[PDB]
Amino acid sequence: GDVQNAVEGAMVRVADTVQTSATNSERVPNLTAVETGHTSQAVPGDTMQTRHVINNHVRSESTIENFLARSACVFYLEYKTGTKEDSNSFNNWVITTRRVAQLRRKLEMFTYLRFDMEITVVITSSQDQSTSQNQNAPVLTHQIMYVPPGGPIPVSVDDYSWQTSTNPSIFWTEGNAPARMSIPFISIGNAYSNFYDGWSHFSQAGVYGFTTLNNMGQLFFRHVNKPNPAAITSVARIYFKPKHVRAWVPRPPRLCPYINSTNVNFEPKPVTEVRTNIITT
Amino acid sequence: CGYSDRVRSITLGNSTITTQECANVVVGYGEWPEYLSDNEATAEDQPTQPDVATCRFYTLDSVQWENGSPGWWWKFPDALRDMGLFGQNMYYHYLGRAGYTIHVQCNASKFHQGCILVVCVPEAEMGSAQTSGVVNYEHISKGEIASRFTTTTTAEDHGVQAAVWNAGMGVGVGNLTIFPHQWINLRTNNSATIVMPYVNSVPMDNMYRHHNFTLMIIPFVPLDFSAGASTYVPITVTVAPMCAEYNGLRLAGHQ
Amino acid sequence: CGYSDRVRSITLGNSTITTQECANVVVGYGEWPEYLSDNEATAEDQPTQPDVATCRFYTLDSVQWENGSPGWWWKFPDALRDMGLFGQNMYYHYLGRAGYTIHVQCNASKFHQGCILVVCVPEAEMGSAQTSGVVNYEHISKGEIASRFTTTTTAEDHGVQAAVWNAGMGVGVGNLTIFPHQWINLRTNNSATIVMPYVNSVPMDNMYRHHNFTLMIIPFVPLDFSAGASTYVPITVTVAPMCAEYNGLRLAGHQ
Amino acid sequence: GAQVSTQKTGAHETSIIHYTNINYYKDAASNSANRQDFTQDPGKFTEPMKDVMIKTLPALN
Amino acid sequence: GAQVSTQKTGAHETSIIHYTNINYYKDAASNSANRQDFTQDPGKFTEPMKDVMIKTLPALN
Amino acid sequence: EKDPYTNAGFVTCWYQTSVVSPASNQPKCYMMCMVSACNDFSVRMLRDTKFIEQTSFYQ
Amino acid sequence: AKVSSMEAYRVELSTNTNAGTQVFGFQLNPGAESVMNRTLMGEILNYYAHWSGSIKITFV
Ligand SMILES: CCCCCCCCCCCCCCCC(=O)O
Repeated sequence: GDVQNAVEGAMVRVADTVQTSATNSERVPNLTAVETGHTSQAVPGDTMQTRHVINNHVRSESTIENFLARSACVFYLEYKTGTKEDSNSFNNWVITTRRVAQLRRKLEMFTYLRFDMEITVVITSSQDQSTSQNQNAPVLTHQIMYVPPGGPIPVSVDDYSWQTSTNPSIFWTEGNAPARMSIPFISIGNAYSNFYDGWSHFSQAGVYGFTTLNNMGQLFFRHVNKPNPAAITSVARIYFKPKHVRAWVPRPPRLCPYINSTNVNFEPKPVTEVRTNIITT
Repeated sequence: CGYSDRVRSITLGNSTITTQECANVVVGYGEWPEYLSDNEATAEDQPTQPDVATCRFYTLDSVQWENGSPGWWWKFPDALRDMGLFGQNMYYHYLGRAGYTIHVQCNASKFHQGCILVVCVPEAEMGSAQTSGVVNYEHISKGEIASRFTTTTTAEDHGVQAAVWNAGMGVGVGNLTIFPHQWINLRTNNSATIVMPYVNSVPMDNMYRHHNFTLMIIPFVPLDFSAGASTYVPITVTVAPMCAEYNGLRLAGHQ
Repeated sequence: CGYSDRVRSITLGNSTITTQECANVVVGYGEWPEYLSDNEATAEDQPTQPDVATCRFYTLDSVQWENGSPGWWWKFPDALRDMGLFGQNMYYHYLGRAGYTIHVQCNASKFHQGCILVVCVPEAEMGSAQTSGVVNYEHISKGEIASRFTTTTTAEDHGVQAAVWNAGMGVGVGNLTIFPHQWINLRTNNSATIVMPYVNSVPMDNMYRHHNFTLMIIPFVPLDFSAGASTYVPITVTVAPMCAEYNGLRLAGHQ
Repeated sequence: GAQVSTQKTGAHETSIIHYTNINYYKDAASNSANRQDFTQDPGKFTEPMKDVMIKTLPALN
Repeated sequence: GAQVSTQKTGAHETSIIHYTNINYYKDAASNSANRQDFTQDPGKFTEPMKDVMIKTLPALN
Repeated sequence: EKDPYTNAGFVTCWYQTSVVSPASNQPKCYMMCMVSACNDFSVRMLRDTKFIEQTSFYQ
Repeated sequence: AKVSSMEAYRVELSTNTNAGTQVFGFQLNPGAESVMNRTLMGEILNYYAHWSGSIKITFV
């Protein structure tokens, strides 16, 4: 039923093989015409004498949910402990899923995709070398702030923006289990669109491609602590897991490597790997 | 009975196509096109539905199949923009919705061979020949004139990458079959009929900005015949809109 | 009640005209326009009916009423030939049928006087200034721009005889009242509304060749006002097609 | 108001073990992934025909 | 003494999932925010009239 | 937020006839335009405004 | 000049103006269009990233 009710299930199993005998009939079950665009429904019992077999195999790791629902790394971002004079004391990331190769290829197998998402974020810190690198420092808290489209943007590590009166934020101290949020569905359409063939302007111009639809705000990252007598570099690795997925219209898998994350550009590659001869053992 | 399943008559509007060799008719994803319901409406204004006036078989341009030719594509609904009252309604309305009956016609005698894939790819976003470049409109469509594929990787500035084997979008051509398709294999049938329903992620859309699907005709087995047995064999693509309805009326224009 | 009979709201399509001074609404010959029946059909093909898309208030050009001006006429359906999708359907179809709501708008302050006859004359065949001559198209209509009457008998070659008092067709102007008419007498109302139904001797006709009726606006009492009380008072004619249906679809053209 | 449902378990030589789940949040989004549901229907892809084709009969006749 | 109530869930193509809540403190102040309650009444602001006005009739007559 | 993907069209106002006045009266006058949300309206995705800011705590 | 005064609210009409003359124009896009930006509706809107509904402009 509902795909947000996870305790409600269903059960089905792979088809069995029924025993058949020799024939000398006037019916051909293995002749068909490909032209039709119809895939043949031949089963082994149609061209061999088969025994009776019972299958208890069940397709269960090829469900869309089980396939997509594992936490993939989408991006990592780096930022030092600094002052207002530094321009690396905070950093930000424009949300997109096209940066990594692996997850991108998985998603792009479906034209339209509708899901809720669990965002987990692993922040790791390291001591930078300095003369005073044996300076003592206590534990560092980090702040992750989500800025929805068209909101105020930080210009420095310290300004009014960071007050977060209606922006979701996570404060996470080091040495604890990774920060995790769940996000509902959030499109203005009825599904996320992994491909858009069209233009941003009615005069057939501007931006071509998927870029036009994507717009999801940005994550601003900073340290909450005041600077110590030496810099500490932190790198936050962002993990995404699509749960409660529903998918429409399957597409061929990608073959050529990606080049850009704002368009589908590619340069042509060989169809498949060469082999020695047309007859090969 | 007296029936044969090789003869078919499709009558829609004031236009009838007959064919005496065909193999069935593929209804895209099992669903027959129909009007928008009142559970999926977003627009508040009363739709116009021109029925018979805008549903009927529009014969688009026909290209010649030759031994060396690599393939052709057209982009819908963009292609139909000069076709009669369909064109006019599309020009004066912000939102449009419609399904389509695609009927590709070709024929030859018994002493010819060759096999074309006929496939309707929804949402075909295409690359660019220069991979730092960006494609522009004129190399994406020529309206109702077919855009040709190429078999040579190099292409002009704002050229679209259109090397046959990667389908112009970076996927192995041999897998295109996952989308609604037929084959016109010369010896059996001589026409394809794909009834493509409206597929989009939103109930209605602007007909100019968005391109719903691309009709790709790719020759997998080259046209061949023995000497002195005719040398001209065209391929004519005829398409009919179904259940077309339009919301949002304002002055004509693009911008 | 809370009603007054001086306020009226006519909503048709996506277009609403309101008026706060009017005197009733004249339904031409007692009959409200409606679609052709199956007892009076002649054409066999299925009609298109564009409903909401082609029924709505088209505001035509507005001329200025002055003290000396003699009157204006427009010819329907000819006038509507550039109005949106009405124009387009009329251009692509051999046969058309429709009724019309004619709404003439004018206004002035209390210190103006003047009275215009607003009359819809069906089948107004008009003379020629030269009585051995023959009138031609360009002096019969200027499309949506008003054709002016004249108060001087002499006129150019292929001029139409248009001396006010004989209504441009050889009948005393004072008897024009037999056809559906109203008067905008400045002091009482300030608008006229005539719902003219389709009247012809044949069920549908070609929209270009035949001119169903002529809207004549003739000032019987001249516009007058005392010094320094505004000098510009336009008259705007707004018309909406009703129940428009078209048979016989073919390529666009006149010839 | 707890919910009880059956755990995935393989076949056995010639059964049912339950687990308990309770939701603790007010938004359906917060719920666990729906990993049990094995329903499918190849039909739409494998046979998108208008006229039914019987396997044993010739495709074109 | 547990309380059961329905979670926010969107519409579906042509349902109810519950969650459980129990209070653990002795002061009503400690309770979770009341985020479910969508009742409203524009009346007080949009029409603060003494005499009822019928939409279809003229405002002043 | 302004975005090219979604636009809401153009609202324009035109003289349908003209403003007519009597003898001794002012030639120029004024209209005023009220705006409000209809009875079906909704908003989603709560976020901070950009119309207020500070550089330090108020005192 | 007019924006820091009461002038801002009053649209000037004049007598003896030819018919079919545009009084004013602006594109609709509340909460990003200057005209409706700081009105009551506008101010409420700017705390949200998505809107939907119908707007009614009462000309007095
Ligand atoms: C600290 C609060 C963080 C809130 C983060 C909000 C993140 C929004 C995530 C949007 C995921 C969009 C997936 C798009 C998939 C696609 O079409 O490729």
